[PDB]
Amino acid sequence: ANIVGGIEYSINNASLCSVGFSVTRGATKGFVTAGHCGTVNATARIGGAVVGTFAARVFPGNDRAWVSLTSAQTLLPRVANGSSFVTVRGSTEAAVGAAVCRSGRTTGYQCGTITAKNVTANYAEGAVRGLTQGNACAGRGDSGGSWITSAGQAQGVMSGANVQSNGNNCGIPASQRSSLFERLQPILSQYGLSLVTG
Repeated sequence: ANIVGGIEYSINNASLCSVGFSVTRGATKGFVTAGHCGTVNATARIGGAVVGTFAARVFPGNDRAWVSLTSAQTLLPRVANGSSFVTVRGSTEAAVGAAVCRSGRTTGYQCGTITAKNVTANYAEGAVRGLTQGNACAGRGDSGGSWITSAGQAQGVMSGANVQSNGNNCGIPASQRSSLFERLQPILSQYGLSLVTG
């Protein structure tokens, strides 16, 4: 499969999440995603085919994971935007007030701004600390998905949002949304990964 940020993959033939970003670790191909999407050694599938397994993860506390892919997968430096693509140019972290967009298989590609950093999310499993908050909207299934500026700088992977009864927070005003992502830089150094860019 071609590995593009934003697309759907399943975990052990049950939950769905979205791909965050193509990474390599030495000769191994992988993609970063949210930790809550799977446990170590869970099988990831894209389009019904097994593409790899969860190599490592941290959830709760942090929310981060990377999936090691088999050699047949084609890593691409891109995040999905409808039928088009945003090229990943690097991972400079943007500051609060910067405009940012996110891609996922449930609400697609949504944009907003960074509103706060170092937020704690209190999920059922326990708290997750140090998340960045944006007001781009998102829904269940978008977790793991890419957050990226329009200029191509990879920001992090989707963690969680104050979803409403419809499964997303797209129907409430931006002022009221809280969509959180795990910063990419600590994920990359923790597991010694390099971002594929173009």
